[PDB]
Amino acid sequence: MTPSISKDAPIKGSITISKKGATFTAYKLLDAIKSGDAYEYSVNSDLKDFFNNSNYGSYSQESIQKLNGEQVKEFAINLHKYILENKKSGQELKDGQKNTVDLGYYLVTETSSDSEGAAVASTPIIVSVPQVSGDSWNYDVTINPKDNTPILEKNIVKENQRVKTSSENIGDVVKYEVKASIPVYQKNAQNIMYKFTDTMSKGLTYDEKTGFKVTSGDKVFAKDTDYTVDVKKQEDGSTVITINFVYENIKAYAETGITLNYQATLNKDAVISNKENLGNTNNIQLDYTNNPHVKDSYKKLTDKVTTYTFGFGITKVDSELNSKLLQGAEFSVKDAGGKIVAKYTYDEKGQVVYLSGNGVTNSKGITTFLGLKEGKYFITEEVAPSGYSLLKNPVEVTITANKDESGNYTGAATIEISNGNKAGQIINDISEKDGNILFNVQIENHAGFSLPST
Repeated sequence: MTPSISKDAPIKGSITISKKGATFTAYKLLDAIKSGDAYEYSVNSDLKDFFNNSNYGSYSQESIQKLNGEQVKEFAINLHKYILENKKSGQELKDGQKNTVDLGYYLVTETSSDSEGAAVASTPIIVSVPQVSGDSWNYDVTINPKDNTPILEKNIVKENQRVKTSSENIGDVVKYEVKASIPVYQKNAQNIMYKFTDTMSKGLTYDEKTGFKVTSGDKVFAKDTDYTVDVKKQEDGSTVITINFVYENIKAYAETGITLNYQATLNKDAVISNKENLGNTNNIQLDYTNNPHVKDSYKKLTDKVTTYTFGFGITKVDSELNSKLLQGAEFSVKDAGGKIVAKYTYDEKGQVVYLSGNGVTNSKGITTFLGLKEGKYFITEEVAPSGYSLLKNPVEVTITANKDESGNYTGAATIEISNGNKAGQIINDISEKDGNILFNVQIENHAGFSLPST
């Protein structure tokens, strides 16, 4: 039993819909016409053909009045299929506005290719104007889009925590975890894109053996059936990894989303510095379908983490003459705990090569120890340069990593002698031609001297 129609009722109504950047289209299926104390319906000519059509659910006019919750959604789809299938035009509804429409029965769909934010396209809506509210009619109706908004994050997994930034020794692993939503669409939707693009900077080597573990809550997904993995080495050194999904296989797992577990190893080509820098990055991008019925309608979510490392050179000099540079002196570097680290050094050319033993001082008295995270390290003179005594104690250094208000590494760092060995002293940073920047520990050696005989 419909409510009574006021003598002051307007001839036109309105549809207000709120979704920024989006455009909706209203298709009038029935005109509402007043007779006595009720609204009667007569079909729109243009959409007359939808009625009693085989490949559209073959709906009659007398079938709309009685329809189930789902039978309405089905009806909506069919009607949408017809509109698209026969390239039917409609009225465009602008956002955040009162849209004046004729009284009747509408299908409303999101028809714009793009929209603000991350949300995918709204599902097709069936609305009438006016619509019943208690003992009256509401001629100014509102519709809130039927859509979802996906999220994406990338995190480094360090010590059972999730951080946007970290520090490691070259040769060690950086574990990555990606959390992402699985967007949902209507059922009559095809050619859905769900595709990750991960970019690792040259300092990171993707661990191809471990690979990707693709997971939705408890479900483990299968490579080459649910997704492909595509790894391409770039000319600049970076690695682009594309994980393209068969959306149909993850469709039913939207509740728990997608988790990606994978790792890289920080390599000898890493960014080594003590200034604020971009570091050794991992970028993840997710490209997904926005509106499944408008060609080339896609959106994009991005996130990124970075890993930093540091290093120091040793300038070996004479005790009395700091000007004199000592060659052939050999040094070992141990961390706190006594284990040997910094198994990478600079070439006589400027290339980063493996360091299989002690660091031997240049003809300019220099050796470099690369790929060290912040902490306390012990520099020990293993072999003295020809004609010199041996340092009786290690030169202890402590590297301190700069952090930001949020507690994230910035890539900047400082270093100091932390055991008070006066044989050592922090001098000017070494700037490599490849862009790297090293700390510089100058260490003095005492030359032997013979005493006069009669």
